[PDB]
Amino acid sequence: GDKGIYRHYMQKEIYEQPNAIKNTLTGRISHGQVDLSELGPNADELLSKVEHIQILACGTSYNSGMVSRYWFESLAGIPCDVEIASEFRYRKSAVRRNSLMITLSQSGETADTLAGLRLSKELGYLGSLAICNVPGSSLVRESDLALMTNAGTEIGVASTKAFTTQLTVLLMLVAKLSRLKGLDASIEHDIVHGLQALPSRIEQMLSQDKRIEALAEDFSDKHHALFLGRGDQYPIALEGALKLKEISYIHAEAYAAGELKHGPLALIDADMPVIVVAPNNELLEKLKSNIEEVRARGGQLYVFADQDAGFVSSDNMHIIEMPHVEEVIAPIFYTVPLQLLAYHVALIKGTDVDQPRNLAKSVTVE
Amino acid sequence: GDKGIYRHYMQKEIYEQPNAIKNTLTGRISHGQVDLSELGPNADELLSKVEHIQILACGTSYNSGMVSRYWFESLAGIPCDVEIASEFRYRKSAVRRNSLMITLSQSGETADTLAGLRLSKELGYLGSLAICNVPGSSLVRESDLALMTNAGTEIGVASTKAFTTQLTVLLMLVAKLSRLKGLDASIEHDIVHGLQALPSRIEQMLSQDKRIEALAEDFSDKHHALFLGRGDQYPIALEGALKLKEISYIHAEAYAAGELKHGPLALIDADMPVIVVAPNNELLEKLKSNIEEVRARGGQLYVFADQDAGFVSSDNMHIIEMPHVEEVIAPIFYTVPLQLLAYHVALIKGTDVDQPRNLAKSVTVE
Ligand SMILES: O=P(O)(O)OC[C@H]1O[C@H](O)[C@H](O)[C@@H](O)[C@@H]1O
Ligand SMILES: O=P(O)(O)OC[C@H]1O[C@H](O)[C@H](O)[C@@H](O)[C@@H]1O
Repeated sequence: GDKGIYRHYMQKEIYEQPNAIKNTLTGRISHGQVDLSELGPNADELLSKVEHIQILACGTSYNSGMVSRYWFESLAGIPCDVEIASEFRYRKSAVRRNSLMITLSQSGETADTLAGLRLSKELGYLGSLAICNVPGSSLVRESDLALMTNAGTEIGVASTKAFTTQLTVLLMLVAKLSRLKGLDASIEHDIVHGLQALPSRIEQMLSQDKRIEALAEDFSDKHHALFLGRGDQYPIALEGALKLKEISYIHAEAYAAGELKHGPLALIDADMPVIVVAPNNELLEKLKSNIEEVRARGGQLYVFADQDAGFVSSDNMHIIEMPHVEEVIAPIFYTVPLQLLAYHVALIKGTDVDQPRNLAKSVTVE
Repeated sequence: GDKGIYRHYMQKEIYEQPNAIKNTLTGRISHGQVDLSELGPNADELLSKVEHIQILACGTSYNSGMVSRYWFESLAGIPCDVEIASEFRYRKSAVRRNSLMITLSQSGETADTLAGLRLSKELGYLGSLAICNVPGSSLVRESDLALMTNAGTEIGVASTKAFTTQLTVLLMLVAKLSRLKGLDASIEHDIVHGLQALPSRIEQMLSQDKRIEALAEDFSDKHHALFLGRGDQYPIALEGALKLKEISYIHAEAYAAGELKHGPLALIDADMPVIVVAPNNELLEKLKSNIEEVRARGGQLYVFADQDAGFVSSDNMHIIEMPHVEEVIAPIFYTVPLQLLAYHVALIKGTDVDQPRNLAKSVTVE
């Protein structure tokens, strides 16, 4: 509700991430294990029956659900599908056996999300779980179960702490289910350690702010941007492109890194910088070769990478080294630099960061 | 292998669609019912067991698989998932019970697609079915079952007839399965009638070519484009944006129509025309209201719609009326105008239509 020393609520909300994550973790971690005994006593009975997870959401909330799909399939071994809420509500879907329905929403009032929830009641889902940041909102009220993110009020029109806290809460849910399915307890312990390290990995990332401010200068006069990512980082490229669209009004688009050659490579020139989010060596090798093909048009590659990968900048390949981080929380960590990049580009251009043109905090009407 | 009267192979391949579809239909339609007795005798046993379908593909082939997902869930009631081949092959996925693996590929040699196929062998899929246009290619050779599209050789680097014939073949597969699951035989009959009408609906669409040529003039000097679609037409918006990227080098991006307000609306101006693919009245109402919000920046909406919807152009809303078509084949029909739009924009700009910069017919190497 107040900015304090910050210039914008969105800036304040980015900087509040360490603390918002600490608050979402509070009480759910008990003895190196996840404690979701707030869902009620019957909770475990339901969760244990789940054979499929369906997530519905819109905007930035869809981006978090997409990250979580990688986590649910690889860590808890449970099949997961994520769908844009507006798409789900207008089509005839095939219901999955013992499917749990999860809705993600900062506001809990998004019309298409609520609509998908309700429709789901008539379709045979085992039950519904709402992950939301606003207590007692419609989605919270009509869902069977609810896990609040507890990030505090988010005023900026573009979501920041609500996204990182949603990813934290989904990661807790992945841990709990890996357990109920009786998977190696190592899986839950790695997640819990990663989560315990999270708040200071982010304070660690906030300290590179001046380096991101400097990079923003290179993007401030561009009209296009391409964000690339593979696996759990693909959705982070999605959120990064969305943030550049939202507050800087640059036509930034995200693409799966393996698809660069199937289309977008023909577009790359000096006016369309390419950003890659945490690639491994094998992926970097491929992308370096692709950017070489567009060197005559001035294509440049900007790479956010772990210092430990030992990558070196070249003339059209710029490594932006980042502190090493635990693999499980990497997608949450790499979001921060992309939130700050969009914020600094907006500050240079002087655009309305807290109320970007034509956008709204929650679309509560159809 | 030869152009004849055509200026480019891609033009020739677009015009060949009626005939390529006739050839893919030949022998698979017997008595108002689909005849897939080429898959072998055991075929029906397998297909009958399928409880889930997983599709893998890259580029334009992913766009067709995405259309088919709407069809499989709503018409045959079977759960379907479509994934970019490069993403599937680098992650740990949760295998689904009695999942059938389908790969889509014009060339049958795409490295990431082949890789996903092979990995799938080690993962517990009930079996594999390849939909491909090149007989005896790797994907064909290593798959359990195979349905050839029979569109003939495709030389243009960007796919046209291979896409429309893949959609035809998937629609035949949806019919066959609605039957094996014992669903109303109406479903198969509607599909078969739609398919029988298809070849001349397309010859019908090819006759509007001069109207598309005229529309291309409005796009020829633009640097961005936004393509919108809902449901089975969303993937058609994906292919339309991909074609503008591929041969005209315009930064065209596709978006689910319901997500316009969640981001991209802040970008719209005179340099970013918005195209909507076959909206219904309720969707048009919403989009008209959104474009009104960006009228001061010159946002324009171009709508490809059925003449029968009775929509009327306004100052910033241009209806491009199209002949009425059967609902089931609508996604295939609406692809044609978008292929021709990209082609005419490329002809005006004088870009290398058959060999667009930095692109290749099949990416056979990693
Ligand atoms: O997360 P929800 O409250 O459901 O809202 C979904 C989306 O709505 C609006 O578009 C906001 O500007 C976005 O930040 C948000 O992601
Ligand atoms: O369909 P495939 O042969 O698997 O190829 C997938 C993609 O590869 C290349 O990028 C072609 O230029 C595209 O037209 C095609 O969709």
